[PDB]
Amino acid sequence: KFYIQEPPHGSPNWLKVGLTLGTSVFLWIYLIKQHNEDVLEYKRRNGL
Amino acid sequence: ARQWQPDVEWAEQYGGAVM
Amino acid sequence: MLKYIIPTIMLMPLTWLSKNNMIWVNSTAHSLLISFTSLLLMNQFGDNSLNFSLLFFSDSLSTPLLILTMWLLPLMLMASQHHLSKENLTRKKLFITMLISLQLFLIMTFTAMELILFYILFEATLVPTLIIITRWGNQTERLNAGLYFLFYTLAGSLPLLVALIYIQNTVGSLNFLMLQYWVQPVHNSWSNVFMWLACMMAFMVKMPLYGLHLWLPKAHVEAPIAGSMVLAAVLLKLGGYGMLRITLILNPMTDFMAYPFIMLSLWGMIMTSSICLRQTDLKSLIAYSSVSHMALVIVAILIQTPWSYMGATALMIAHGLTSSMLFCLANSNYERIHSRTMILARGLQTLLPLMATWWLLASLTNLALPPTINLIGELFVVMSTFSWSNITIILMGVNMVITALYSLYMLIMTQRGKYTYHINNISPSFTRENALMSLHILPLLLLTLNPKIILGPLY
Amino acid sequence: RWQEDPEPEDENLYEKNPDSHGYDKDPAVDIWNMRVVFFFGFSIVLVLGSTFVAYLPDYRMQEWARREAERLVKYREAHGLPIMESNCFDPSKIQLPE
Amino acid sequence: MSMVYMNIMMAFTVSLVGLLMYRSHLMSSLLCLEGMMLSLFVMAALTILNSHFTLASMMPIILLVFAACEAALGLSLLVMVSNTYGTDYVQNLNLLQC
Amino acid sequence: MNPIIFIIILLTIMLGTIIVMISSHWLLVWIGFEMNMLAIIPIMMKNHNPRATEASTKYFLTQSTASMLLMMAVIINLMFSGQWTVMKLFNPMASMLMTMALAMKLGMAPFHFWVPEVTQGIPLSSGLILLTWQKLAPMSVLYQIFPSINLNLILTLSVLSILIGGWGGLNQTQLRKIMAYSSIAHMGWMTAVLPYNPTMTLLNLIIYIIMTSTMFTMFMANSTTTTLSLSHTWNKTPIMTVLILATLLSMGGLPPLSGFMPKWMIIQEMTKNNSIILPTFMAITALLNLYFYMRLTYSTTLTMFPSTNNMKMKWQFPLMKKMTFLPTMVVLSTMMLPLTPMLSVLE
Amino acid sequence: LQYGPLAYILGEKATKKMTEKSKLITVDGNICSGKSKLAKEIAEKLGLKHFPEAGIHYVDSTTGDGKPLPVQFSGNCSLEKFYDDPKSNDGNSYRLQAWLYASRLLQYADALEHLLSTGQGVVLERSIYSDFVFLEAMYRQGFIRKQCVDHYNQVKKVTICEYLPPHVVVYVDVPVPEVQSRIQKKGNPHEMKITSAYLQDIENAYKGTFLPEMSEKCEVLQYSAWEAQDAEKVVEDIEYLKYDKGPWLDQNDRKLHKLRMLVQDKLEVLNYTSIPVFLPEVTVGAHQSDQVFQEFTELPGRKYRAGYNEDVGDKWIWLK
Amino acid sequence: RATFQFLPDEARSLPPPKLTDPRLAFVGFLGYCSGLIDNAIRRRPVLLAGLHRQLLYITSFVFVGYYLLKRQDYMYAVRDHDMFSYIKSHPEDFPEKDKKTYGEVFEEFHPVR
Ligand SMILES: CCCCCCCCCCCCCCCCCC(=O)OC[C@H](COP(=O)(O)OCCN)OC(=O)CCCCCCCCCCCCCCCCC
Ligand SMILES: CCCCCCCCCCCCCCCCCC(=O)OC[C@H](COP(=O)(O)OCCN)OC(=O)CCCCCCCCCCCCCCCCC
Ligand SMILES: CCCCCCCCCCCCCCCCCC(=O)OC[C@H](COP(=O)(O)OCCN)OC(=O)CCCCCCCCCCCCCCCCC
Ligand SMILES: CCCCCCCCCCCCO[C@@H]1O[C@H](CO)[C@@H](O[C@H]2O[C@H](CO)[C@@H](O)[C@H](O)[C@H]2O)[C@H](O)[C@H]1O
Ligand SMILES: CCCCCCCCCCCCO[C@@H]1O[C@H](CO)[C@@H](O[C@H]2O[C@H](CO)[C@@H](O)[C@H](O)[C@H]2O)[C@H](O)[C@H]1O
Ligand SMILES: CCCCCCCCCCCCO[C@@H]1O[C@H](CO)[C@@H](O[C@H]2O[C@H](CO)[C@@H](O)[C@H](O)[C@H]2O)[C@H](O)[C@H]1O
Ligand SMILES: CCCCCCCCCCCCO[C@@H]1O[C@H](CO)[C@@H](O[C@H]2O[C@H](CO)[C@@H](O)[C@H](O)[C@H]2O)[C@H](O)[C@H]1O
Ligand SMILES: Nc1nc2c(ncn2[C@@H]2O[C@H](COP(=O)(O)OP(=O)(O)OP(=O)(O)O)[C@@H](O)[C@H]2O)c(=O)[nH]1
Ligand SMILES: N=C(N)NC(=N)NCCc1ccc(I)c(Cl)c1
Ligand SMILES: [Mg+2]
Repeated sequence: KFYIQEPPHGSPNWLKVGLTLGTSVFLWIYLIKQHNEDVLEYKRRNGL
Repeated sequence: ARQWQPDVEWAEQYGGAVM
Repeated sequence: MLKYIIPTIMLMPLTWLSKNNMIWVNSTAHSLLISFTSLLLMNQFGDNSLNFSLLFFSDSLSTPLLILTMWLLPLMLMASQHHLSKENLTRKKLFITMLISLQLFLIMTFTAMELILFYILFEATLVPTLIIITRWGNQTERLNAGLYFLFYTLAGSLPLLVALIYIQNTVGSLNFLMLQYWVQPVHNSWSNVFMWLACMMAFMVKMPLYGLHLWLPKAHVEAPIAGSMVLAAVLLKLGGYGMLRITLILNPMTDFMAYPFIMLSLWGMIMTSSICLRQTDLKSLIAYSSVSHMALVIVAILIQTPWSYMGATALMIAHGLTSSMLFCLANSNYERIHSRTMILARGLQTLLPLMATWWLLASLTNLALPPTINLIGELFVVMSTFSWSNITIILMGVNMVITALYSLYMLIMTQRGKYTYHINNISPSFTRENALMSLHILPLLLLTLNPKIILGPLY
Repeated sequence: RWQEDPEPEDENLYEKNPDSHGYDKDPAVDIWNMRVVFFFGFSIVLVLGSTFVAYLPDYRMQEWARREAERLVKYREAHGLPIMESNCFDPSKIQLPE
Repeated sequence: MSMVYMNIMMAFTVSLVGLLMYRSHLMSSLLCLEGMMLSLFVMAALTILNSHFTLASMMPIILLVFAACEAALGLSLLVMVSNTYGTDYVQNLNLLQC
Repeated sequence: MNPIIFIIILLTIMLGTIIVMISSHWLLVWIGFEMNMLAIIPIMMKNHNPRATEASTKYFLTQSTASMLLMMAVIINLMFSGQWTVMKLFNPMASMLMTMALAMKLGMAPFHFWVPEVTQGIPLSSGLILLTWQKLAPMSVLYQIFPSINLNLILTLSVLSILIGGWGGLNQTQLRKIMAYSSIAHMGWMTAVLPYNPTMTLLNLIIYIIMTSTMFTMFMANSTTTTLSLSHTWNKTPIMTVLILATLLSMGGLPPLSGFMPKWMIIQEMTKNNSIILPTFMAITALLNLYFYMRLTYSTTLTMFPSTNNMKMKWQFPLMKKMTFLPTMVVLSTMMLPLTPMLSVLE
Repeated sequence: LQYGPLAYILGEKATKKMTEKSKLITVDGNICSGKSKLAKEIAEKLGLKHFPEAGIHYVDSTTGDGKPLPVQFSGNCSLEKFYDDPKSNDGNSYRLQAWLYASRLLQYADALEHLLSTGQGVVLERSIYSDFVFLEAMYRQGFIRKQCVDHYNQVKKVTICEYLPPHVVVYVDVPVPEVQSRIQKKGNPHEMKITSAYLQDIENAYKGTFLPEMSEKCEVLQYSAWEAQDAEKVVEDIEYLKYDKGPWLDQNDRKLHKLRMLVQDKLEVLNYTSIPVFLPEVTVGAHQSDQVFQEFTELPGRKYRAGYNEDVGDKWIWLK
Repeated sequence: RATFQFLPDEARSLPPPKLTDPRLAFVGFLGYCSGLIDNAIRRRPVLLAGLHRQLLYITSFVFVGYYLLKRQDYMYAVRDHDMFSYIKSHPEDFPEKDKKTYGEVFEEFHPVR
């Protein structure tokens, strides 16, 4: 039950939680932006 | 009965220096 | 085929997210609904197979096998849930997962349009089957049985892999539709003798061929009931299905390459029927019965005539329902007396009347009583083998005599006579057990009314 | 030897639940399991599935072939043609070797 | 080739056979390794000097640098073998048969 | 070892391997091997016991001998071509010496005797480096010199490695020796396909490293180095027994798991060159690998071996080991087959 | 930052926290020799942490909520049953001794972890270094087989080599007849069955092996019954010890870091206490172990890693 | 083509993989499986624990997988481009055959009796 020793993971590591969600959002935004570049570049080179 | 599981005799087949 | 693959996959989340007391209810209910929708596969045409995409197709050969496969999963669940009752909850869910994953590989195996995709799925069934046998079998010998099952299959499968890749290199394609139009004859050479063997030995081991059958009495006996049901009903038919497809590209070399294997089968069935007369283990007796029946399928596939292909297809379906029912019948006794010895419990018709009716019906279908589809298939194969050579009627006739003797010997020894005095825990048959028996026999007997849907592409 | 549990005794489902259907120890789950097996197995798959099979639309076009054959026999006998010729393909479209 | 190469290639082979045919002392075999490096240095130096491959003149120097690192590494392990067993005999290093 | 010293030595192990892989000059390739050899010995001795001393001594003698043969090949090549560019060699005797030297560094049969002994004598963490990272440098060199490699020699080494690796593993109960003989066998597949399609050599190498890392990491998590100590895992971390089972099945090459992909592609490339007998022989011989992988699955996951009373004290503590990348590695070790056409990224 | 190589590099080094008052003191003696009281007073006067002797349920006191678990989760080994039937057929005598050694091994690691991480010394009551006296007594009375003794020695060799002996070993020398009287006055029925030959074996081992061994590597204070009563006089003895011997003088930040990485990883500490050696006394069949392991996971707060058990009020699990 | 380059510039004349590519979805599913295995080995609630960690497993798998598929598609385009250009440059090695119908081609009949 109530632990005789405070667990190492008893409470969230908010510095980590923020970095993890921030990285996910950054990578997703980078990926989406990159994909739009490629689609636009691909049509331009191919006259579309 | 119940399902057989390895006993000590079986387990020592795999405890030697070589097989 | 995605309308069957996806819901079959969705059985896995269903089982894992079920309440701890509803895993059997939920999985059984929904595997039956999948079984229902499999009947849409019977939109078959006289000329063209049903070709869904670049990956999957269905024809009158694969369609009945698919319907049998999806029907067996519900039946394997009911058969299993009694002896797994004490099992840990998560281990129960894993057991169901293996059965679901086995179904997924089977329905894709029977419909893969490309032979190398068939090979990968043909081989992928080993993993769940091996885990089921070795993890959830009861005896010490289950470990050895798994090894025999694994290496007998792989010893034949690995040459098949090389042969298929060689065929793709030289023909340019392994798609089965393409192979129907781009096929070229196989001319005699030692090189082609071994191409033929590599294309056929993997499937012969699965049947099994007499001589290469030793893995099956071990595996079909050590497995848990569900493992035996799928091994006998479906997995043996991967060998027959594979042969039926690949023999297209082996002509005319099959003319003389079939002789050693027809001899092994014609004589093999008489040898394995005779073995059943002196078997002391009820499950072992049933297993050796499967070898005898699948010998006819091997001969029918090799002689390669329109009647023998219809007979082979009927036999594979009929044997699947019969052999599965017999294992389930013997399991019900085993769950009462905890022994596979046939002579241990006798006179059971006195103590379990209705269950003795199932024993009779299962026995009659096994000895091919007309007009059961067991007889229809066995008769069509005999008709075509007589034309191949009239003297084969002697071996077919003798096997039919011996098969009746051991089918009724098993019925008489276990059900008739006097009950064993000291066995006093023969509880009345449960509803689950009676329903499980009737779900084999009823569909099997109904198909007699409309046998054309289990006669394959050459009907 | 070792420290091991003895083999547990055999459990007869009928002692606790005389009305057991053999599915589950819990009588309520046991009844539900029987219901789904019977309704989905017998009422749905076997009864409706058998009805579906019986009314399949001309499975593998065996009925069209009989209708087509009658049409051909009628036309060929009326016009004096042979009912069936030994040659499947017209020999004017074939170039024999040699 | 010129006759010098016969004797240098012979020297490398003699040291190689010396390395592959152990006796007892581990130090005897470490000496054969240094001999192998000596013959490579001479054979490399002759080829480079004869052909006037000017920049390659430093290559034999670099070879000696890593010959010393190899020699120092070999002696360090010999010290630890000596401490464990009291001799540098190679027959004492047989624990890993099992 | 001081933590900073350990990191610097590990970076020197990687730098030596990287020097081999970016060098256009044979002297720098030889330097890279020497630097790599220098930094790995302290990692083998890190636990300071007579078995680690013997392991490191046997490793140094074998690697230092191979380096002499390698440098001899380079000098012969210089005499007959007057250049040092890393590429095909210009003398068949130089090609034999370099090929034998690289086979020695890889521990291919019949130069294999050191691999089972050295791996057994060093920690699990050091054995992981020895059987994965250390294969990269010799393989990268073979990848560049293969046009001048003698076909009969390289296929003889490959065949003997598959046989000896398979047979040798049958008699082992120690996990490190099981991994060592497995590595010898897998090296045979890598170099068998090298003369035909070097791209398939890299795929086999990459997939082998992933599966080998996955196994060593799982052994480290439980601090298990014998078959019997690994048979207690079911009574501590049941999830780990399932991951071990899946990886072992994968390493055996069973479909639909990833480890079947390299064997599949290697057979394809060999049959395209009308090599039928060899791939059939290799695949059948590889069943020996599957046999002693299966034995491990039997004693680890598919049965429940006897345990000890003191094990109950372990139930009350969680796994504390890093187990770095293990979730990713095990997924890649088992679930990659549907993505096989991705092998073109290696072209 | 959980301790590791990164914490070491950034400055977390043992020699920073360790002073002249960072000592490991062990209090030993026979049964009912007054160890407990003397150990508690020494800890309080010297300002150290006190560790009550490690018993059967020591490990429970450090994990979970710190309360004893049912006895099936300690193997059912019973100290009371050892007194009633020292020659039990179910191997309770050795199973208990093997369980107790592992509990002491764990307590020693906890004591070392506390000492190295905070610099505050600790006081123990017996330890892994003196646990063998009970085993030797058990063997001389015929309570265990020679094979049990062999197994104990195999486990000790590969475990005790990793740690450092205590700085100070305090021994309370109470002669056996006095102990028998003390046990008799205490009152608990089971302990009254101890025979004098058993207590003499504990004493013979303590003086014939433990003390000569500890002397070469530790400071040893040997007190009689009367001297031991006044804990103040013992504390005075400890305060003027020279500390001129033993393996602690050779320790450096590099070595204590390696030691800290071991004692903080309890599964690594206990690694070899379950070596696959199949003695009947300690071997558990697969069916029994499986059942008990399932029941252990069904206890409050034991299904998951500490801090992820919602049944006992853990929150933010979806972010933890 | 370009030396030690992951995605040569000539690869931008090809369409990028769609973000709904079935192979990319499978790769994302692998990231999800990795997240679950991560929870399981650390005895955390498998489905629920650490959703941020599970999100990063999915996102990082998809991110790397997108570039691998982009390079995979490019390398097969290069294979096709090389093969067809070679066929154009050596017509005599790849002659266009005269195709005969089955009415003209003699094939032996092998009875199945
Ligand atoms: C996707 C396309 C590619 C296709 C390739 C195949 C894909 C699958 C790849 C598998 C990769 C490994 C990941 C498998 C996850 C296993 C999940 C699992 O084992 O369940 C967890 C459970 C752990 O138990 P625990 O944590 O203690 O929880 C309480 C229950 N005791 O586990 C247990 O409790 C089990 C303990 C008993 C041991 C039972 C062993 C038999 C069951 C094995 C099933 C898994 C086999 C996987 C091999 C591949 C199958 C095809
Ligand atoms: C639409 C999805 C369809 C599913 C496709 C599956 C493809 C194979 C993917 C393999 C990876 C599986 C995930 C890794 C295992 C994690 C699950 C586990 O280890 O334990 C089960 C766990 C419940 O137990 P617990 O630890 O107590 O956590 C409580 C959380 N509620 O967690 C759970 O509650 C359930 C989590 C899922 C259980 C997975 C069981 C493993 C299945 C392995 C069999 C091989 C896969 C089938 C082969 C064909 C592949 C298509
Ligand atoms: C080939 C086709 C298939 C494609 C295969 C692609 C494989 C390569 C793709 C990458 C695979 C690894 C992905 C790992 C995802 C899990 C990372 C995570 O959840 O970490 C959570 C947290 C640390 O997160 P944090 O490092 O602070 O984020 C800020 C970064 N600057 O701390 C934690 O609690 C995490 C603990 C679990 C991690 C296991 C140990 C590895 C350590 C990873 C460190 C962070 C990784 C960041 C990943 C970014 C990669 C783009
Ligand atoms: C269960 C195992 C079953 C084993 C079945 C055994 C079947 C044996 C089939 C033998 C026929 C093989 O096919 C035969 O191969 C040889 C190859 O040498 C071919 O003949 C070719 O080589 C032989 C040399 O021996 C020459 O005589 C001939 O001039 C040449 O064309 C034949 O034209 C062909 O008829
Ligand atoms: C395990 C049981 C073993 C039982 C023993 C079985 C023996 C089986 C021997 C395999 C068949 C060998 O005999 C095989 O006969 C057929 C004819 O029918 C031959 O077939 C070939 O030769 C005939 C003429 O001889 C030609 O029309 C043609 O070139 C081709 O058909 C094969 O070249 C020959 O290899
Ligand atoms: C087109 C797809 C159709 C899919 C159809 C699938 C049908 C599956 C039938 C299973 C029905 C089970 O539904 C059942 O309902 C009751 C209340 O509603 C639930 O709740 C009940 O559980 C317990 C059983 O121990 C009962 O004693 C109690 O009355 C109640 O709490 C059950 O937990 C649930 O199992
Ligand atoms: C582990 C063994 C250690 C041995 C160390 C000693 C190595 C000695 C290396 C000597 C290298 C001699 O190299 C050898 O030279 C002769 C030239 O006469 C070549 O000889 C060959 O090529 C030339 C022309 O190209 C012609 O003479 C002829 O075609 C043929 O004899 C060999 O192809 C080559 O292999
Ligand atoms: N078999 C066995 N019993 C032990 C061991 N340690 C303690 N005991 C028993 O645990 C009980 C308490 O031991 P003691 O501390 O010495 O007795 P006490 O009453 O507390 O007197 P104090 O020394 O002051 O603490 C005794 O019955 C001991 O026999 C051990 O390592 N093995
Ligand atoms: N077989 C070899 N050794 N070389 C080789 N890979 N030949 C095949 C050519 C090829 C294949 C894939 C790609 I993508 C590309 Cl661009 C080129
Ligand atoms: Mg006390």
